[PDB]
This record gives sequence, structure tokens and C-alpha cells, in this order.
Amino acid sequence: KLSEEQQHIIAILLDAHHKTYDPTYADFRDFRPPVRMSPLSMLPHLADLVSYSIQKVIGFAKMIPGFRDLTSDDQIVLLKSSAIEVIMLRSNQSFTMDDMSWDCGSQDYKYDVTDVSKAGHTLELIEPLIKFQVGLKKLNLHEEEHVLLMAICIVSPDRPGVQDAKLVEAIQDRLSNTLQTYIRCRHPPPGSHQLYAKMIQKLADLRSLNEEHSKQYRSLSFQPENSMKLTPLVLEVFGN
Amino acid sequence: KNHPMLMNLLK
Ligand SMILES: C=C1[C@H](O)CC(=C/C=C2\CCC[C@]3(C)[C@@H]([C@H](C)C(=O)/C=C/C=C/C)CC[C@@H]23)C[C@H]1O
Repeated sequence: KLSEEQQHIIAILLDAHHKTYDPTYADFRDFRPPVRMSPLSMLPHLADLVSYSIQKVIGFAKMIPGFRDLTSDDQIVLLKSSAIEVIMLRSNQSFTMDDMSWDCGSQDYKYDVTDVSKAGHTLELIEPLIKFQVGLKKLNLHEEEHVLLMAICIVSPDRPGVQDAKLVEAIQDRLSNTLQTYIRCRHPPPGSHQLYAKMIQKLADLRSLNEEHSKQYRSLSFQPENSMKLTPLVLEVFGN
Repeated sequence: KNHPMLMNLLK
């Protein structure tokens, strides 16, 4: 029951992800070095990771079918609101259940709760974020499902400042329908059971996560010296 | 709306 257009969409999203997500993490050498010794010692390194990750997310978004039809202003508002959420989603691929940390192929680039804390973020974001990663990890999505969830997250009609809500909604619905149809046709029970609903529930968790991130960003960002450590893209996207 | 870097990357 999976249409040719739907398989097309999946092929494109997979490729787009492959182009935007490097499982070697080779580019991490370019970031300011991580410092675990010290308040905000990880802030420069993780600010660079985030900023880099924002770029990669933008490049994935552009590849999504129908995203280009949207106005530039609509494209900007969608990316601005979703950026953090997609980064949290995409981060699942580095996240490991064994040690509860994000493992990027090296001990230096292996990030735990204390490293995140060293970035200036409270347990109020981090505890629910780790839970999110565990629950997402538990789902064991196919890669196809992962890429589709990211795309559906970016193209959301209810994001603040959207103008063409009717059009953003039409794009999303095609991707949602593609996902629903994929699970049914390609995803075997029992893992399939309630999988779409569970994935949609992850999008709601991401909104909460986003909201908290904003608050902690606003506090951290509010002091000038901490804001100095950030990148210019981070300042623009997350607000100056 | 004052997002030059984002607009450029988007383009
Ligand atoms: C290419 C990848 C993803 O884009 C991302 C990766 C990890 C994401 C992490 C691991 C460390 C904690 C982070 C960075 C969270 C915190 C709350 C965060 O946003 C940091 C902000 C720091 C600002 C200075 C959000 C995503 C979290 C590594 C890799 O899989």
C-alpha cells in the first residue's frame, strides 16, 4: 500500500540524512576543545557542536519535499523553532543506552550528564532529555522512520510565526501519511504496535524540551560573558 | 525578520 511517491519521499529523506549526518564525527576536531577538569568549561565545545548541528539540520530541511515551496519567512520560522528539537532527535544516533551518554567515537567526544551540566544546563532540562533519548531509543525505529520523524518535526503548522499554516500543514500531512503507511507495510509486529502514536508523542515531548531549553538558554544567554562563548549562528537562531 | 545567516544557509 506504499505508493511510488511515498517510496520516493523516503529515498530522498534517507539520502538527505546521509549527506547531513557523518557517523565518523570527523568534523568534531574543528570545534573548540572540550574541557572537563570549572564552571561552563564545556560551553565552548558544546556551543560549537550545537552550531555545527544547526547547519546540518538546515541542510537536511532543504532536502525535504515541498519545503522549498514555502516562503522564505516560513522556512526561517520553521527552522528557528525546530532546530533544537531536531538536534535532540538526531542526537539519538550517538546516544548509548549502556552508559547513558552520547558517544561520538572517542572518549573526548563522549558526552554525559556532567558534561551537559558543564554547559550551563540544569537537571530540569537534562533529566527529561535523557529520558526522551531512552524512550526514543527503546522504539528502535528503522532509519526510514527516524528521517521521517525529523522532517515531520521541522514542518509543523503550529510553530509560532507561521504565515502559510495551510500550506505547511499540507506538506506535513504527506510526510505523516508516508510514515503511517510505512509502519503498516514495512514494520513488523510487535514493534509496530502503536508506533505512529508513540512517535507523535515524542514530538510533544520535544515541544516541552524546547520550551525548557529556551528558558535555560535565556538565563544562560542573558549574562553577556556566557553569550560571548556562543557562535553567531546560535545567537541568531536561538535568539541574541 | 533579521536572520541573514539563516536565510543564506537556507538559500
Ligand atoms: C551530530 C550530533 C547531533 O547533532 C548532536 C549531538 C549531541 C547532542 C547532545 C549531546 C550533549 C547535550 C546536548 C547538546 C543537548 C543540550 C541541552 C544542548 O542543547 C547544548 C547546548 C549548549 C549550548 C552552548 C541538546 C542535544 C545534546 C552529537 C551528534 O549525535
